[PDB]
Amino acid sequence: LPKAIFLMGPTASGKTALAIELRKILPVELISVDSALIYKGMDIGTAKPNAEELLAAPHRLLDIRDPSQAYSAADFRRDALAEMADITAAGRIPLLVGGTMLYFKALLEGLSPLPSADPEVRARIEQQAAEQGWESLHRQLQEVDPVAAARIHPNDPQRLSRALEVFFISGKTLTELTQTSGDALPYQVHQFAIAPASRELLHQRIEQRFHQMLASGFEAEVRALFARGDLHTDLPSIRCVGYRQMWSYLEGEISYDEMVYRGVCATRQLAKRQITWLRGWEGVHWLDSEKPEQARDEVLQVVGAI
RNA sequence: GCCCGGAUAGCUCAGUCGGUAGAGCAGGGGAUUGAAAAUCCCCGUGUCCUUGGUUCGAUUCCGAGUCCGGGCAC
Ligand SMILES: CC(C)=CCSP(=O)(O)OP(=O)(O)O
Ligand SMILES: [Mg+2]
Ligand SMILES: [Mg+2]
Ligand SMILES: [Mg+2]
Ligand SMILES: [Mg+2]
Ligand SMILES: [Mg+2]
Ligand SMILES: [Mg+2]
Ligand SMILES: [Mg+2]
Ligand SMILES: [Mg+2]
Repeated sequence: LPKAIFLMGPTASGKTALAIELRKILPVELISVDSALIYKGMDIGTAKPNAEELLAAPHRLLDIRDPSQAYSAADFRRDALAEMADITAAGRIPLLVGGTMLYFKALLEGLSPLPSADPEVRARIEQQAAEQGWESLHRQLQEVDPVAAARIHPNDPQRLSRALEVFFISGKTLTELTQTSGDALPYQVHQFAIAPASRELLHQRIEQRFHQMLASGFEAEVRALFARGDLHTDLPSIRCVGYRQMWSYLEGEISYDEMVYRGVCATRQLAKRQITWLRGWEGVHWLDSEKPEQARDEVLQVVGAI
């Protein structure tokens, strides 16, 4: 029953700022919960904390992967669980910060044990999609696993592929394996979420931030990655907001102004979904991004003196 | 100044053989089990620029005006 804290929220909501200020009055250790902040070489477009901030409040799970190697909610849970052990062992409290809700979820509720990605069976699945389309595959999932087929739309290639893969590797069906639940988070968690008071203020912060990045050398950053010649748009790292658009720009597929428009929109759409996650998330205490930055107090009281 | 194209949803544009119109994108909402900053599902009434003409009826054809891209001329 050790204690732990979750500081969630959408992009540009001031989560990072709040976390280090918290480090000041609480015996907490910061753990990053961000699918993009894991990449080495992706610092400005991901809004990664700078070296000074990191000096004040160290973050675990940052720069732990090369943009060419995919991560997963499963890998995060493992790494996260291990980092928490180490932290609580030191008599301090784990403060998980980020905007990647699926990771928070996988960590909190666990994950049904399932086979990991198998590049070979995926390549085959992709192959059959090009020849017969994803419909042929969805009709096949329909035969072996109807429960999953009803949930997964025939237009959802990632989930469709995933449901077939599990079956092709184990022979066991996805709905059958998911009947076994994953290990819940053996911690007492206090979940907070911070966001601006209105959707429009969020949009302004998003657009403004995107320009601060361009002005901080974002383009050059993405070019360094473009120059490696080994990264492609089917990699989680390149599909990240901002990066994907900038990649289209370096490929000469779109103009600069077009890239800036799409990156901003892409970031707003991301925020929209993040808010969808938080809405209905159980046990969430809401805090305000805007000036009520002194929301640390609401944290101080909910978690109480430790 | 003259000629040729545009002018229709927040933006880019389709369309209406004359019977008041629809895609994409933007935006909104919802899903979410080893790619998740990903992948996918649902939501489209707008003085069809203005004004005359013809017409039962015009955003739609014709005339003129206005604004916007070009071209010719100085
Ligand atoms: C989505 C983009 C472009 C950057 C990541 S932003 P973030 O989640 O770090 O936002 P805050 O930490 O809340 O400022
Ligand atoms: Mg941050
Ligand atoms: Mg227009
Ligand atoms: Mg037209
Ligand atoms: Mg008709
Ligand atoms: Mg309509
Ligand atoms: Mg949209
Ligand atoms: Mg008329
Ligand atoms: Mg007319």
